[PDB]
Amino acid sequence: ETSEERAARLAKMSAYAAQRLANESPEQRATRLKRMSEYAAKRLSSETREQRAIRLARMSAYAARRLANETPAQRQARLLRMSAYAAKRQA
DNA sequence: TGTATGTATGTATGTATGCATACATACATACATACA
Repeated sequence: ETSEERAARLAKMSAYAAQRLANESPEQRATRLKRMSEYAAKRLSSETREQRAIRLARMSAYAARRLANETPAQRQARLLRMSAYAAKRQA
């Protein structure tokens, strides 16, 4: 299959997925997300030490970039949230 | 006290395999811990 053919098959696949999600009830949505959670729990509890260390390292790097791309309003709101949460814990 | 840094949990998105099923990835949300 060519690079072009693959892209057209996958565009269609993505469109059917989009339709199916847009047709879900809120109950179907929440059942889907519960299964996603379980699948992820199950992957994590059998993770090796090394796989864990790689996952955290990537997570700490996704976080760095995300922070670095934040607008000034987003930064500011993030600091407010942390500052209010710290204040609550102190008091 | 407040912000930088780390991570437990959750999910939007894409797709390999049998349009739906059933994962799998990338990345966010939300708090927690380290540190100035």
